[PDB]
Amino acid sequence: QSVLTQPPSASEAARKSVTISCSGSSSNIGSNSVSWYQQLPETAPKLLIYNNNQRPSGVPDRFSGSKSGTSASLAISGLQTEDEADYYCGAWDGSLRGNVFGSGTKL
Amino acid sequence: NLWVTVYYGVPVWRDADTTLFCASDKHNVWATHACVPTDPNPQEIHLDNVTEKFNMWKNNMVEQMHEDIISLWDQSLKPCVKLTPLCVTLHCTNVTEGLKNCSFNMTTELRDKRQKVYSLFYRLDIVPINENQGSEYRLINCNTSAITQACPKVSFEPIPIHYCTPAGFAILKCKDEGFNGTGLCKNVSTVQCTHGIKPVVSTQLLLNGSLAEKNIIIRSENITNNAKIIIVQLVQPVTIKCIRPNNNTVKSIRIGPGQAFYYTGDIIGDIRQAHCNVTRSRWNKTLQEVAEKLRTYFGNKTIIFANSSGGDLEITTHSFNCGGEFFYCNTSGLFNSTWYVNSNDTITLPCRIKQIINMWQRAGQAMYAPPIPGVIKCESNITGLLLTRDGGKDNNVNETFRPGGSDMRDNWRSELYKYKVVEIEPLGVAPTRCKRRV
Amino acid sequence: NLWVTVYYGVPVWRDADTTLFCASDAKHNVWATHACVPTDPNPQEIHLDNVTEKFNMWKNNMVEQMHEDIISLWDQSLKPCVKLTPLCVTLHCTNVTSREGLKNCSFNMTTELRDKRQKVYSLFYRLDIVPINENQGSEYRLINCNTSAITQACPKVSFEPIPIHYCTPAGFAILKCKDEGFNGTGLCKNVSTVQCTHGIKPVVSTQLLLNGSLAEKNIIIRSENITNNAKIIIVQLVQPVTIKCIRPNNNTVKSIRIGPGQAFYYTGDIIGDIRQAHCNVTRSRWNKTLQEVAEKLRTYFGNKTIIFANSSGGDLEITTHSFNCGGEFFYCNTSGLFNSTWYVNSNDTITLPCRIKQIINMWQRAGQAMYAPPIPGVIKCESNITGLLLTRDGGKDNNVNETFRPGGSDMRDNWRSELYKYKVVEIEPLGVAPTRCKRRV
Amino acid sequence: NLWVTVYYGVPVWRDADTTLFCASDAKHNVWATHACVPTDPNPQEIHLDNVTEKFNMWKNNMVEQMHEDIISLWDQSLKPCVKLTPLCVTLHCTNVTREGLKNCSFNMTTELRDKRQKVYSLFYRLDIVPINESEYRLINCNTSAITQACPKVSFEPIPIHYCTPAGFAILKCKDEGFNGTGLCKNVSTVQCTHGIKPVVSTQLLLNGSLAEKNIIIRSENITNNAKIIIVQLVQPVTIKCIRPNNNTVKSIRIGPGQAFYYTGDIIGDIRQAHCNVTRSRWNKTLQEVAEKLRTYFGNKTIIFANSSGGDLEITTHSFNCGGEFFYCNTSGLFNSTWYVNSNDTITLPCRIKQIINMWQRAGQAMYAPPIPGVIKCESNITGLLLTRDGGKDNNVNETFRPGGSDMRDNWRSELYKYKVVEIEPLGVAPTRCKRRV
Amino acid sequence: LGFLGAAGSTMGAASITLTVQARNLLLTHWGIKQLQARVLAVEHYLRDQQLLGIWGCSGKLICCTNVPWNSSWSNKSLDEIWNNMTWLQWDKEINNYTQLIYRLIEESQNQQEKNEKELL
Amino acid sequence: LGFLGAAGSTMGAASITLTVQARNLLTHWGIKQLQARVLAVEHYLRDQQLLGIWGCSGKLICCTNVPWNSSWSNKSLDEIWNNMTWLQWDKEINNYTQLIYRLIEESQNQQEKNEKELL
Amino acid sequence: LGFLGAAGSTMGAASITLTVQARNLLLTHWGIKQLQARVLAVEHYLRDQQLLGIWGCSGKLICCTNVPWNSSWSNKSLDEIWNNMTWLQWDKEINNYTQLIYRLIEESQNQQEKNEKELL
Amino acid sequence: QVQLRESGPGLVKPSETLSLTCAVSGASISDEYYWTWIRQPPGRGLEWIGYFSGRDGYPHYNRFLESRVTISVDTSKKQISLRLTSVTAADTAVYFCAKAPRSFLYGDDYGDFYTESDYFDSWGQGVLVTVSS
Ligand SMILES: *[C@@H]1O[C@H](CO)[C@@H](O[C@@H]2O[C@H](CO)[C@@H](O[C@@H]3O[C@H](CO[C@H]4O[C@H](CO[C@H]5O[C@H](CO)[C@@H](O)[C@H](O)[C@@H]5O)[C@@H](O)[C@H](O)[C@@H]4O)[C@@H](O)[C@H](O[C@H]4O[C@H](CO)[C@@H](O)[C@H](O)[C@@H]4O)[C@@H]3O)[C@H](O)[C@H]2NC(C)=O)[C@H](O)[C@H]1NC(C)=O
Ligand SMILES: *[C@@H]1O[C@H](CO)[C@@H](O[C@@H]2O[C@H](CO)[C@@H](O[C@@H]3O[C@H](CO)[C@@H](O)[C@H](O)[C@@H]3O)[C@H](O)[C@H]2NC(C)=O)[C@H](O)[C@H]1NC(C)=O
Ligand SMILES: *[C@@H]1O[C@H](CO)[C@@H](O)[C@H](O)[C@H]1NC(C)=O
Repeated sequence: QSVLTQPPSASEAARKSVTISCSGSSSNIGSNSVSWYQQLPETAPKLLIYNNNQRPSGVPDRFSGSKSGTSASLAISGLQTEDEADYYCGAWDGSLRGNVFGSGTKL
Repeated sequence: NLWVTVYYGVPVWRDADTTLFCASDKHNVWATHACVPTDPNPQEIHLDNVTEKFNMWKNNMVEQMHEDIISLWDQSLKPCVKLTPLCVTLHCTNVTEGLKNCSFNMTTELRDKRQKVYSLFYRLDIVPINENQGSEYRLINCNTSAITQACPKVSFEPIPIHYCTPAGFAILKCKDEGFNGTGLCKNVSTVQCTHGIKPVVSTQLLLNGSLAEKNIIIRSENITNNAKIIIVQLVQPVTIKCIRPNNNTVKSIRIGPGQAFYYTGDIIGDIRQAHCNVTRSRWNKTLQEVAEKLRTYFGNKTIIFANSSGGDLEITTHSFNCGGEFFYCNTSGLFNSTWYVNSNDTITLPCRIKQIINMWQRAGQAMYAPPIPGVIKCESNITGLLLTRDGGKDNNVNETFRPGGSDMRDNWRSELYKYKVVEIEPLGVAPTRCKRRV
Repeated sequence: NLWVTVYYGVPVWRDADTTLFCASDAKHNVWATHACVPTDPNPQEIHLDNVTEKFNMWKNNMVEQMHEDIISLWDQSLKPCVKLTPLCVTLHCTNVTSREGLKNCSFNMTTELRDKRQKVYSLFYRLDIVPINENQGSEYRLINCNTSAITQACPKVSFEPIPIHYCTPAGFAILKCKDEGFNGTGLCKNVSTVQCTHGIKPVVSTQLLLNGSLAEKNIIIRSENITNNAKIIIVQLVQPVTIKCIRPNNNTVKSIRIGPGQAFYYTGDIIGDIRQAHCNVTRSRWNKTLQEVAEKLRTYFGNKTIIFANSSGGDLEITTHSFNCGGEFFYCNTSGLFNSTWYVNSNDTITLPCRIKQIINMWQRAGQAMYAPPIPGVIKCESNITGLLLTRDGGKDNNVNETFRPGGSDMRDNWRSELYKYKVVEIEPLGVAPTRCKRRV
Repeated sequence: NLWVTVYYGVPVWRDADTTLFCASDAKHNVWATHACVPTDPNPQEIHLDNVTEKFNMWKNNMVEQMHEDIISLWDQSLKPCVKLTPLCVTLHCTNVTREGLKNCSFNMTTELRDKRQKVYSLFYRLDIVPINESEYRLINCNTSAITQACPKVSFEPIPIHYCTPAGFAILKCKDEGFNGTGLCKNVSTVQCTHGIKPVVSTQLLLNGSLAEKNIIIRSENITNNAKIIIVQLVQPVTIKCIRPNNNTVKSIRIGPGQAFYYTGDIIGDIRQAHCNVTRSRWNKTLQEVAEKLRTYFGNKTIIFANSSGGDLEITTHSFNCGGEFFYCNTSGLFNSTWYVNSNDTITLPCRIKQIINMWQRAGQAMYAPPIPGVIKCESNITGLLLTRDGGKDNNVNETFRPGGSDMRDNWRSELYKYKVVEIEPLGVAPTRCKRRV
Repeated sequence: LGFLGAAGSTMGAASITLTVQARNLLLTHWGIKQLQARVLAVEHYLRDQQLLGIWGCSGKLICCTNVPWNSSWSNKSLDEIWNNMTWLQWDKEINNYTQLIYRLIEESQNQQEKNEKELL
Repeated sequence: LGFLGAAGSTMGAASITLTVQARNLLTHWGIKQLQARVLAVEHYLRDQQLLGIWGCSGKLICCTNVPWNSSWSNKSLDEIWNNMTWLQWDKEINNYTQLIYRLIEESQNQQEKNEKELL
Repeated sequence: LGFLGAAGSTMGAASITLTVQARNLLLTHWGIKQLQARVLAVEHYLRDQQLLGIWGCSGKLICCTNVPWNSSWSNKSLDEIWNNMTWLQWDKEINNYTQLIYRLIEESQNQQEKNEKELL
Repeated sequence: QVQLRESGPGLVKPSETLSLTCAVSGASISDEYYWTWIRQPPGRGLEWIGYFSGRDGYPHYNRFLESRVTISVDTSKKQISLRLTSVTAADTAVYFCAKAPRSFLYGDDYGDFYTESDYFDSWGQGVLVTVSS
């Protein structure tokens, strides 16, 4: 089950700088990486930001990440129509001995 | 008119302290294979008209034997797999009490790859990293010393060891029946060196030692002092049988290149608490004679026994090494009786197994006893007790005797009571009517 | 009437064994010859006319004591050297690209900073790498990694076996047999006493004796029981047989720092063509040498067909000829030197295929392993073959022939060929005999 | 005619080195004085005359034995301490909130092997080097493993007596103005030398033995251009030192119970450490040194320069004050010149160093833990280690520079009045004695 | 009697067995231990032998010296000491001031052989 | 001749060079040599102490006052000192060597006792 | 007076105070250093002590010999050698052939003398 | 570049074991990676199942599913297998075989330490798994 927490949906128009938030506890968010992911409809997800704010190859500068204590959030700006997808946050949970993801914020 | 003459090879001596080498009649922690093979015929010479004075408390050979035993223990552990890598976060759950099913990942031979394992560690050897929180236990003594495993082959069998002094010295042996520890021994005999002494390590109860000659004897440097240990020796041994019912299947893994680590993988059958047995009739009678003799040194006050002082397990419990494993038995069932001047059946002593130990009470070193496969049984003889009277108050009719001492030297002092090393002085001078010719 | 009289400083002795200390000719040596006491410039040799003493080399304690001493030296030398514990990592190796005994292993090793790793491409001999997964490949774990930790041999020290004189303490003497043709056991007639043994080069060799002492004027065969098939047979040659060894691989050594200030040496690349190492020995000399050995072997046990086979089979360390020259460890296949038959009647070199091994266990010990660093440049090694270690596998009754297999699987046998002339004796300066004298009062 | 005779016990001796063992005054010291045998409560200062034996400090082997022995004790007292292997980790540093201090941060293993704690400590710039051009690396990490000096043992030099085994005696030269190589009178004999302090210093002798009534200059070859010239002062020139930084020590548990110490914070402003010396005494001392030096050689024109150059170890002073080590720039003490004709305190700037190899050994490194609070250490300057730099012929002047780069010279200035000899009492002589029969 | 089997015997009886008391004077942890113990035995044995050499009693069980017995050390007659007291308690009687008799014996013998050489 | 050179000569003549044989009786390598060095002293003192108690201190040839026992050897004096050497002579007395010492021990002590009371 | 306090004294004064000289003749790193030093003293003491035993001078400090004094060893008279000469320079000029002079006393005198005395 | 592709039965009955596999291409199966299995029920959150270290060669599973799933890998044909015993209707989800890098954190004399399964670089195409009669 998803131990992390994030808003179920943050849908709205484009051309702004919406910021999806993700929170947890010292067991998972406040102990290691806060990698995020994107999941397009009826297909497997893809990686957007790994570690804390490091970006992978192929992803433009539009996507960014941040960490603050036991909280987190995904920062984006200049959105477009293809951004309509489900975003998930992830981190390794020390207590559960297994990585867990968030509830999934639909954009 | 009398001149003076000087003698050589005179039969006299003086109390001295000298290095003592060992001797035994490769596969033991004592490393007796390097000792000089003891001569099969014990060279004992009786001394007539000699009433030499003895004092075991100020005897220095007991301290030397304690130091040497520490060296052999460390020398034997020196060439062994260092469990330093076991200082990892341990996730443990209750077994499917005194045992926990700990799980973690450990370095294999190839540093690049790790290996997940499931080991059963006793609660005494596991402490919680998170106060109160569950899981996240860590190995005890990880915050104070480096854990070292005992090479599985070298056995802890306390085989006899003879302490012999180099040439020019001698060890006087007291043969008086029922020696009281200190005084003038009227039956002395000179021996090249001490007899086979078993270095068995134990506290609160002396096992496999020497028995008295005809009656129970009590020894103490100052029996009236509470801070001074009271060593008691029995004339009749009280057999004690112990057993850890767990089948204890052993498993092995290779941590680092070449080094191997043994642990308890699974337990076949029902898990039962380790315990020790002693005949109630025999032990009950032993306390009667002990209290009977104890009334001779003190007044006619009633003698009662309590269940130790309380505190750390290493000092407040009877700890004995048998069958390659270390036990920690609760001796409260033995010292729970009162005695006066007027005056199926086995007393069970609960025991707890422990792998991580600090036998010599040193915080700089840690010993990890590997689990022995299969059930282990131990049968030994109780030959002495370590008592300490709690007379800190101005008692008038009571005399509380609490088992204790806490000093490891007391174990060997109970056996080396009849020995004293003295340096030979083969030069003497006396008057004589003689004249050295030109 | 007679009386007993005691004599001090009497010239008598008794068989005994005692602690022996070396003495070397006047730091950076494996045997610590520099720390050894300097040898006596005057070889004080005293002959013993009319003296007849029996020597039993197979029952002495010198070789047994020297064996333990040499092991402690080898180890005391490896003790302060870099420990390659971090080298036990999965190695991705591929065929060397520039015959198939070298592999190009790539591995991630630790660096001075404990939080950084360095990828290093090294060339390791196949004999020192074992497949992690037999089915697949490109995953080769360093050999001896599942038995003991590896300890790099210091490169500044040398493994050359310079002579060392084993000397007894004061009050002890070492007899020296000089009877020409004296076999293993017997009553030596030409006995002599010396302060201590001559320069004994502690050469480490198996299946053959290199740079050892030669015979006086004839082949000598020594053994405690010639008829016993399980016992070792040592043969001493009168004419040395020169053997030349070479490693055509012009390896280029490279150095990397692992951990805090600990360097690691390995083979970077091979300049030029890659060719297997081998050893050359004149066929005429060896063929003629065995003719004398076969002629002499036919003397002890009677005239029968002498045959030589190619080892008894087993691991490399015991079925191949070992070397210690040029800072390298060769493992030559001597099948060509023992592939002949000799009846009663009866350019030009024999090539010995050789394989080099870096991770080795010279003393057949599983609790310790050593890594020999590579030596830059084409190493050459020339030595004299003076002795042979033979074993007869005639378990079944020999009717007309029996095969002699070289080997022994024991290291004490090679040094026995250099200490057969000696025996430690404890001089007893006290003696008693009857005399016609009575002391005054 | 005469017959030969043999005498046992003869009072003679022969020059021959022998193994020497210590003897301390009657566990928790680097020199292991308590483990050493106790010294004689009353050393025998036996008087002797008409012996006129020659001495040579530049040829005796006892000074060399002490050098190897002192190094052994350092390793003997250093190996039981905690080995700081995990400290060799990448360091992230920034300027302290002052150019000689760097506020470094790094990961360090805690009591668990799988847990690392982010610590903040201040490391002097001398013990830090860039790994690339912010990440910094601890110095000497690429040469040898670092070892921590246990605070339980102090580096304060205490006197230690060096005694010979029975049968060997140490002669004691007592001639006035004993320069060295030559013949010495009033040579007394004792079972062993007096209490000598194994002080660690460079280019300046501290707490050493002072001369009786005049400055003394010695060297194996005073006329050579590459041989150390030791100088012994007649009176001591007291030197003061201080570390104005008020360091606060913080401890953290590492590995299997091992402890570690480091500098946590600084109370107040940060000021460079320095050492003071009275200009009146130092000028007078060097003024008199030139007078004594004028008798040996040179065109009566003495010149003093600020060292000859090289690394910090040989070009600067050395101390072991209360556990801390200093390195002072002696440019202020050798910036004078003179001829035949001829507040108030000279200050020496210094730099504190933790990672050190005082014995010039590249195979081992010692990390001195920081001592909390300000510390001072007053010492007495008793000698100078100078060497001429006369690369050109002596025409009108010559330059004298401090240094030497050899640690043995520190002990040669103290063991100058001692020589070990072997007593060979078995001697022969012609006589008219006859052996009766 | 055996080794040291006459410590409590009378003076005269103990003086007959001096030879037996004088003849009995002669992994890596035990090796160094034993080595240090053997060296002590040799050093201890030589500690007494050197005294015999300087006292003019080289290799002699019974030896006489040119030193008169001072009554201050003891005032007991030659009868009770050699027939009643034993060597064990006799040492206690001279437990103190024992070095002075040794010092008097070595100095007395020091000037003995010198006079012999002059006479010779 | 040299050290141990007269071992093969006849016993009687071999007894003329005892001085040369008695003259030569006196970190891994350091400990090994140290253990061997002290062993030499033990061997020397083991045999030297006996002469110190046998009244033969500093005497190469020392006659005793103990009569020879025919049980130890019935050979004649003429053949023993001119036929064989010490190498084989010791092999015939080794059985009684120690006993021979004990007889000399008490014999010498008695001499000291009788000489003491006599003087 | 003290140990080795007659080194620079005259020959006669040194020949009367040899007894004192003969009397005084005999963490983990300290163990081997002390042991190796202690044993050296035993070796040194026994080095010259065994020589006296072979020479028949055990315990006899001013021992005599039975070897004539070769004129080539010293072209000097006994009067001046003992009036004000000291032992140091005297030994410094006799270090040459010290083994050869010892042989005559060691073999030609003691070994031969005891052999002749055996003819009793 | 690494390619993952699942394969297995899309329809499985309840109460039996669900067995499916996922091929690997572009990188050796025994490489320094974490072959992790992920599942996402229809329109629900994403949850983790277990992983099998390619280099360490040992499996790990979620504590809530530790008693039902067993992951195995065949090095011969480079394919990881997922065996979920006692499947139920609550397990219907799109299983994804993703890879996570076993990045090096810091070394030690006794062995190196690495990151756990996090920041999956690649994901499989996804296999739909339904469970009903
Ligand atoms: C395979 O093995 C590896 C190890 O080889 C396993 O990886 C380890 O797993 C554990 C458990 O998940 C991780 O522990 C966590 O570390 C976090 C970081 O630590 C912070 O605090 C430290 C404090 O240290 C001091 O205090 C602690 C106790 O609080 C002592 O144990 C320690 O000795 C010190 O005295 C700092 O040192 C550090 O810098 C950080 O600031 C912790 O935050 C975390 O604890 C929090 O969360 C826990 C989970 O909820 C909770 O229980 C705690 O109370 C606390 O709130 C926890 O300790 C290791 O970091 C990790 N090591 C590495 C290198 O990865 C791996 O899981 C295992 N895999 C499998 C499949 O089993
Ligand atoms: C048997 O003895 C021979 C002759 O001593 C040994 O040959 C010598 O081998 C060593 C190396 O082990 C060679 O030393 C090296 O040589 C070169 C050229 O000088 C150089 O690289 C080094 O400085 C070093 O000295 C030496 O040259 C060589 N001598 C000869 C004459 O060939 C041989 O190694 C011995 N064999 C065994 C098995 O011990
Ligand atoms: C050897 O024996 C012969 C014959 O008896 C004899 O002449 C010769 O001297 C002996 N040799 C020695 C060294 O004594």
